[PDB]
Amino acid sequence: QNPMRDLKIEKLVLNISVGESGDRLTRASKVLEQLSGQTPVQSKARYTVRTFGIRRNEKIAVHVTVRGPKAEEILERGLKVKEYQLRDRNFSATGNFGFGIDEHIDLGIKYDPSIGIFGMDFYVVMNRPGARVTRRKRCKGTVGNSHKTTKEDTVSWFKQKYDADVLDK
Amino acid sequence: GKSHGYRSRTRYMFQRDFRKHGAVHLSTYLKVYKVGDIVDIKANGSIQKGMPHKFYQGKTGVVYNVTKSSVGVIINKMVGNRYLEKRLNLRVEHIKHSKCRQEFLERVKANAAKRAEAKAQGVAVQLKRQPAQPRESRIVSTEGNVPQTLAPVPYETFI
Amino acid sequence: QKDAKSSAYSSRFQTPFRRRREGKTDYYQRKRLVTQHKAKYNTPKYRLVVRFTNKDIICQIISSTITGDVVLAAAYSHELPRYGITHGLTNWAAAYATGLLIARRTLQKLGLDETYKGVEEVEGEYELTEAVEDGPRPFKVFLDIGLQRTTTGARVFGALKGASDGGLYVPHSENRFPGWDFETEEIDPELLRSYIFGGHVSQYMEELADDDEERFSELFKGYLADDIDADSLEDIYTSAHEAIRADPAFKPTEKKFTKEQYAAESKKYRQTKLSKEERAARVAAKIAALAGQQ
Amino acid sequence: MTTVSGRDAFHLRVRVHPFHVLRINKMLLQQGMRGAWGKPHGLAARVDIGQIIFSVRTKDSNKDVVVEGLRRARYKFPGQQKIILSKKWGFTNLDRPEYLKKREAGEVKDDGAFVKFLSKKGSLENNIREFPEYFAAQA
Amino acid sequence: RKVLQLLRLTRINSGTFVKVTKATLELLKLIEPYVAYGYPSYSTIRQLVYKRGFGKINKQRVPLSDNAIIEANLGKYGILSIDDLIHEIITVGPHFKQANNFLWPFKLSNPSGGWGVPRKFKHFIQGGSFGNREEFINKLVKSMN
RNA sequence: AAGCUCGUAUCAGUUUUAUGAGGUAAAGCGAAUGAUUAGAGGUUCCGGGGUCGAAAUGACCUUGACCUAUUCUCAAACUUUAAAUAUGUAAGAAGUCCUUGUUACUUAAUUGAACGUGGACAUUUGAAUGAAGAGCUUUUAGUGGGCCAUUUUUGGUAAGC
RNA sequence: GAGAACAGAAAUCUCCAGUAGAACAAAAGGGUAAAAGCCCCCUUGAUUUUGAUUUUCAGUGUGAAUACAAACCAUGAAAGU
RNA sequence: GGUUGCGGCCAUAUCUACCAGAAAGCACCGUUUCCCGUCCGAUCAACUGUAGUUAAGCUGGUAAGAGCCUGACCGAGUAGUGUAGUGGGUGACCAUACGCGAAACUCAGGUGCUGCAAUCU
Ligand SMILES: [Mg+2]
Ligand SMILES: [Mg+2]
Ligand SMILES: [Mg+2]
Ligand SMILES: [Mg+2]
Ligand SMILES: [Mg+2]
Ligand SMILES: [Mg+2]
Ligand SMILES: [Mg+2]
Ligand SMILES: [Mg+2]
Ligand SMILES: [Mg+2]
Ligand SMILES: [Mg+2]
Ligand SMILES: [Mg+2]
Ligand SMILES: [Mg+2]
Ligand SMILES: [Mg+2]
Ligand SMILES: [Mg+2]
Ligand SMILES: [Mg+2]
Ligand SMILES: [Mg+2]
Ligand SMILES: [Mg+2]
Ligand SMILES: [Mg+2]
Ligand SMILES: [Mg+2]
Ligand SMILES: [Mg+2]
Ligand SMILES: [Mg+2]
Ligand SMILES: [Mg+2]
Ligand SMILES: [Mg+2]
Ligand SMILES: [Mg+2]
Ligand SMILES: [Mg+2]
Ligand SMILES: [Mg+2]
Ligand SMILES: [Mg+2]
Ligand SMILES: [Mg+2]
Repeated sequence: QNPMRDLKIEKLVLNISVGESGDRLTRASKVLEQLSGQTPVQSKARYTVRTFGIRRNEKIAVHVTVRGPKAEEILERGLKVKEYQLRDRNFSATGNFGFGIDEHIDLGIKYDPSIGIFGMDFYVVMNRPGARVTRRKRCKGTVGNSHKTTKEDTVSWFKQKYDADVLDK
Repeated sequence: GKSHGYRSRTRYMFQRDFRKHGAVHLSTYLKVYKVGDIVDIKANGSIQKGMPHKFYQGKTGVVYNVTKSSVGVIINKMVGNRYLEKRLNLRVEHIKHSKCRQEFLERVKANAAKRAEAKAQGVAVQLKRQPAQPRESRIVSTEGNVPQTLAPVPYETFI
Repeated sequence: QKDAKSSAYSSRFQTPFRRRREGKTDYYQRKRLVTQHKAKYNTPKYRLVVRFTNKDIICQIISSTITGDVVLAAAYSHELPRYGITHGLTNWAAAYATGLLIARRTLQKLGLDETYKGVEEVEGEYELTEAVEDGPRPFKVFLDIGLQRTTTGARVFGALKGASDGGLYVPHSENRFPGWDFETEEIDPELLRSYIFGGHVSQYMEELADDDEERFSELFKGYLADDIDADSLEDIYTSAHEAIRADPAFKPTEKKFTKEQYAAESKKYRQTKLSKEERAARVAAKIAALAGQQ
Repeated sequence: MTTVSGRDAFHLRVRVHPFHVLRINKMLLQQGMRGAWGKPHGLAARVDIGQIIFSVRTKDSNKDVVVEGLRRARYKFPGQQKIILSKKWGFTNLDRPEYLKKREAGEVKDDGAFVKFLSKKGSLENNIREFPEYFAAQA
Repeated sequence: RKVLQLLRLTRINSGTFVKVTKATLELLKLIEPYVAYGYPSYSTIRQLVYKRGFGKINKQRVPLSDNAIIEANLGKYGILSIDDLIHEIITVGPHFKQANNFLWPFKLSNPSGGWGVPRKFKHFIQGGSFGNREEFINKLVKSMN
């Protein structure tokens, strides 16, 4: 029925798709460091694309992954910025959901003009207890059909705490 | 020009069996081989080392040597008007006990035994195989089996 | 999920070996532990299988046969109450004890137990059990870690240490025992001994005791109940070795009910399936149900 | 076919596809029989004995008109081709008695020009949705 | 060609006895276009052996003109008359190998009265000569003997 | 051509029995790859052109693309299946069984592995058929343009090519 | 496939399906999924001696390759390789 | 009979959906002093067996279920093929004689078996 299997954040992934290498990317990364309190990880370009100005294996973007109580606090901050309203897109078929903010100063965070202003993606993935089953080395398995996150279930979860609005369809 | 590399012509020969690609099961590594054993050679193309050249695919010889990872095999190959004696160093993945030497040994035992019970009864034996013999008279009955008579059938198109 | 598998996909699909499907056996490793030199004929390669469940430590000396693997002897941390240990039954110290027990146990049954003492001393210094002269070579065994990660300080090498100190020849190296310094490229045997007797659990018990009566009380509910004070962990383990060396022989559980009695209940909670005729009836019924549009 | 009986009174099907490529060597002094492998010249269908070339479906009314299409058609092909009329309902299969027993039973569902046959094999559920007519009170 | 020789048939119209079993039946199949064969009667065997029986004795081909000759080579298996020989042939039986081999290949003439067909090299079933003509071998051999 | 060593033997352009190897013929294509005719249904909530309030970030369109279940037809360099003919090995005295000797190899281990002593078992001693004797050595001639027929088969329209 | 500010067909981030439809210098064929592919850690077995063996064969050479013996090393907890 | 560890064969074992599971086991599951590894104690390491739960895993049942397996005078003695003729036919090709013999099709049945060691109302 419902005892164990509650439903929760697996992780929060803050992503700043910077777009270039050098000072600006090192500057953005500092935003994620000074926010996640972790040290962030940098992504390289999969391939060259002239009209975006990036070369393959050039570091274009930074992200950082957060878990447990701290990720839940940063999530809240974001929601605040969008005045507790997301859209019925936003939520994946497989139970996760996300949103983005422009200017990160909109959630705590002073200004330090040597840092500047960055917008950012927010992706939060939902699971239940027992995900370990699909993540562990020995006897890796798949989570049962009942169990396992869905757009319906997690939209309703999210409305129900957060006291929030989904929107549109 | 023409082309005769070592694995020339081997596309279907060294291929793995349908839905049987991948790791080779441990039985293969647990067989024991002795000098004088009779093995059948058959390449496993997933193991490129210790591999029989394709002339020896499907051929059976005698073990003449045993090594960390291979047996040496003696094959008699015909070149010209004469067999030459050939020795091969095959890894074990490519070799398999000859099953007919097994029936044979089994029968040699069976034979010794048949001989024993015969002597310890003091009777004649008869130990060698006869081939399939003609067939002795029978009486077939007709009780429930009155012969059904058939005739040839007219041509007809089914298209 | 509309990710449906075409009947062609399934039809050409080749399944992994069973134990591969079920995530238990690494076959690349198994080939290399098991396979014997061809000119050592039927000399068994023997593995020291060590596994951990969430509550038990399994220790098995196993060998191979086309018709299946064959165990020479086995020992389980669950046995350890017999010899004085009643808690931390999956901790490093128990891993060590279990490796000791299996060692003394098999080479008891091998005759080899008096010749090849082991260490008896124990300061956890790096040493293999080396062969007598003009006598039997020691009984040799190769660690099978299964799917466990080789981390420097892993429980699994505790079982290796107990079994090596037990008098088995189990080839190994220091660099995964706790106490190995990667900068130093040395092994501080002080640290390793500490683990053998549970030092890391013991020091924690004290720190927690002094810094959190409450959490100390849950994590060590047991020790509290048994009046086991912390700085007597070493005795427990030290005295446990004594016991184990004193008497490694296997005594099997005392066994209420017989294999038969077990059978007649124990999965006559087993669903029994239908005969091709009952199935037909179900078929014919289902239609009469379903027939008529909507 | 079309003028005698109408743009619509039949369905004609060319049952043979010209997959085989013919070559011409092709001589342009002259080179020789040196290197004579040809270039592609044309396509052909490799046809067998008793292998069908054309098929036509019409109404029984139109038999004679139809045969004359296929009789007029022979004069365009090398070889001996026979005009056989078939026991078989149109292009399906099943001799008309066995096709009819079926259609008067609900076992036949009209697909795109051709047709779908009720099986006793899949899931009970969706064979019931596929062939409602087959299991229904109905007349 | 090999089979013809292993059955001792290396000359036209020469003939021998074969014991039928599977290992010999597949020989007769391989050879069928080149031979005519069947089931000989006692009569036919009696007369083949009386008229054209010769034995093999240090290679040499020797006419069976006294029972002493048969006993001297076949005595060791029972078989000490020409009728002992015929009997081991017609009943097959235990020394058939050795008895039959002692008999040289029979050298028949062309059939007196002819082959009775316009063409020998088709099967008996197809209008004649070659293959197993069964009982009708007696009539053919009698005219050849 | 010269012989030599032996003498019923192990032989064999053959069968049988047993046990292997093979991917051609055929077959297949609502089975993988590749090709190919036709509709049918459903998708696009993420390619597009309209008409409906220019309206459209909204409907019903026909048109692609794609998906599902069907449909007609194919492969020397495609295939799950898979012949016939051809093809490897075996059918014992250099064998079998019992006892227990040697070693520096090998094993936890006189444990294995090899090679042996001593003891036992010869009527069919281990299918068939044949054997015009089997085995062996030296030396040397000519030849080293080939062509034809059935069948398989490649190039070529074809050819007494 | 379903999801996430600027973000677009195409940037980065989740999740699901996924028998290999990928990758493995190169032609093609074979082979491979806790790998033979991808990321990382340690390395010089691409070394020393000289024999046997398989293909091509005259059973010469050459190229290539296989399994041992005797050294000296690498790696790994180890069996091993 | 259940369950676990190590297996043999490697779908009758896989796939999809829905049920059901006593006891023990197994699991999920609590913790972060310690050895150890992460962007992230998620994985990997360690610690308790203590606070909890059969939800999942796992085991078994259901299904005119997809697949896989097996059988059959199901198709078919068909296709193809070894051998034969101074057989037919202008030819393409075909028939007969002595043999060998498929695949698809159809229908029926089936959906892991098992070795070692331990443990269990
Ligand atoms: Mg499979
Ligand atoms: Mg404890
Ligand atoms: Mg560790
Ligand atoms: Mg018990
Ligand atoms: Mg002729
Ligand atoms: Mg005949
Ligand atoms: Mg099959
Ligand atoms: Mg049991
Ligand atoms: Mg078995
Ligand atoms: Mg910690
Ligand atoms: Mg951590
Ligand atoms: Mg955890
Ligand atoms: Mg762990
Ligand atoms: Mg589980
Ligand atoms: Mg499990
Ligand atoms: Mg289940
Ligand atoms: Mg089914
Ligand atoms: Mg023919
Ligand atoms: Mg012919
Ligand atoms: Mg005529
Ligand atoms: Mg002809
Ligand atoms: Mg024919
Ligand atoms: Mg025909
Ligand atoms: Mg016959
Ligand atoms: Mg078959
Ligand atoms: Mg069955
Ligand atoms: Mg076993
Ligand atoms: Mg056990």
